Amino acid sequence: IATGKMGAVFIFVGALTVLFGAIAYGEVTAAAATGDAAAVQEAAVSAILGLIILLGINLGLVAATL
Amino acid sequence: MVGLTTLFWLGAIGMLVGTLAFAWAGRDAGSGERRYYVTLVGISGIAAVAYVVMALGVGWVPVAERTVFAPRYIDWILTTPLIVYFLGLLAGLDSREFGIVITLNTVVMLAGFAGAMVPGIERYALFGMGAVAFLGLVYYLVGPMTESASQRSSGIKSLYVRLRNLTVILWAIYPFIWLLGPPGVALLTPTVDVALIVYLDLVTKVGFGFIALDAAATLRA
Ligand SMILES: *C/C=C(C)/C=C/C=C(C)/C=C/C1=C(C)CCCC1(C)C
Repeated sequence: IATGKMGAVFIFVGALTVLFGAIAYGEVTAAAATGDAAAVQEAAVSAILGLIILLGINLGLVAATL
Repeated sequence: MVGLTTLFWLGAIGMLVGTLAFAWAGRDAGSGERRYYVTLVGISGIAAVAYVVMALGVGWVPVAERTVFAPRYIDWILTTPLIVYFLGLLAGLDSREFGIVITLNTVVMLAGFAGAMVPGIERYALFGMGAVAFLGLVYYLVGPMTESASQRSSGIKSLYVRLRNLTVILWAIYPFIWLLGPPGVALLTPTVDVALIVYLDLVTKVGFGFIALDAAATLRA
């Protein structure tokens, strides 16, 4: 037995959200190392779109599980 | 500091953990209950196979300016009919309309693969087809199959609405990854696209099966 909301689904979506944040910030730093601003700009829009999609995924998971 | 190698490898080992769990949960077989577990292990096993072959380097296809991970499309076309088979098992589906289910699913999947392999703006029409076909499947999942599952026990009805909810919600995210990624308006870097689809596959298969295992154990402890 876990939390009323299953102490696994919220901690799980949180840990994997922060993992995706690490992914995106690594891409951002890598593209910024080139000194080209248009590379970061790209990495940033892709990170933002991917985090919105991750919002969608987590919300679907929490809607189906509860 | 991401490694497109390592995302595929993590997906592979996660699918393999799911395979082992779903196979060990099939030790105490049942009348028909065994086939649910063999379906779960087949799903996650073919998923793991595709992810391991992709983790090496095969299937990375150059289709005009972009990379097409054809083995994951093989994975989809082979493992999504197993999921709709599980859902039909739960809802108590017929056989012909079951064929309608699986044919529509394969239409969507074939359209997606072909569109990924086309370099021109032609592919979008292809994608459109899948979209159309997808909106059929969804209805069958929420209409006929739900009405079929309504004439069933309490626990099986609850498990079906749970799984059909997760499916209907998360399957509708894949088209947006296709459009907003390399197959379309390359707005998502290959790393972000790959990680998103890896997470989607991981849950919609292994967590799908985990929820199914838990539901079965609870309903007939
Ligand atoms: C484990 C594999 C899963 C859950 C695969 C799901 C895939 C989809 C729901 C894909 C949908 C697509 C369309 C609706 C149109 C064509 C493009 C696709 C294949 C991304």
